[PDB]
Amino acid sequence: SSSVPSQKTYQGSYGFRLGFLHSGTAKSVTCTYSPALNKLFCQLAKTCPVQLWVDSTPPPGTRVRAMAIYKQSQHMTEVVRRCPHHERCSDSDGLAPPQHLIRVEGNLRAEYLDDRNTFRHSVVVPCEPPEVGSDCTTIHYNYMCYSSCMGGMNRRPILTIITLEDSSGNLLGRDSFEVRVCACPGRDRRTEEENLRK
Ligand SMILES: Nc1n[nH]c(C(F)(F)F)c1Br
Ligand SMILES: [Zn+2]
Repeated sequence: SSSVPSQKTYQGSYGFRLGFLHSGTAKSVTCTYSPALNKLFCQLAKTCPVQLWVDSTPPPGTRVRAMAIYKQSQHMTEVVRRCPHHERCSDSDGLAPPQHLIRVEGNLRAEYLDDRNTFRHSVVVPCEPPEVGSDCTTIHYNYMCYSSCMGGMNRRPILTIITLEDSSGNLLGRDSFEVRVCACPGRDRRTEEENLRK
């Protein structure tokens, strides 16, 4: 029942693309990224660092938006939202609406949008230059339901679409990755990578 945002990779004029830390697959890992699967595996509500890389610095007022969509064709028109349990668990920080799957952690300038026409959720933050001893800016995301949550994602895979935007919201660049929110990301990444090898 909602229009489907593009997931097509688009570096644009600034050469925009994502990067991910190399956190490994130990049983204790809270978030780990598989380049072979283009897939982030993370625990519920834990910090997911996502790097922003550009070839040239975009203008002041540039922002970065995150939105989830279902990966599969039969589900892509459905808004990705938190499940009936988690939307009612009183865990909002006062900024993120309790229905939103994706939050930004530790940024008081995060804004949360309920799109008036598509009803899709997204979270957008201003782009700032890298910290003093760093080559890239990093955003910390949290995912607020498990992939398995009944009445929400319900075991359906999702993509996160990251869009670099100007101050009006016009597209400057786009990238994306699949997400699985699960209890043991390290084990699940190993299993899915071993499966891909077979
Ligand atoms: N000075 C900068 N380096 N990288 C960025 C990014 F966030 F837009 F990617 C800026 Br703004
Ligand atoms: Zn849930």
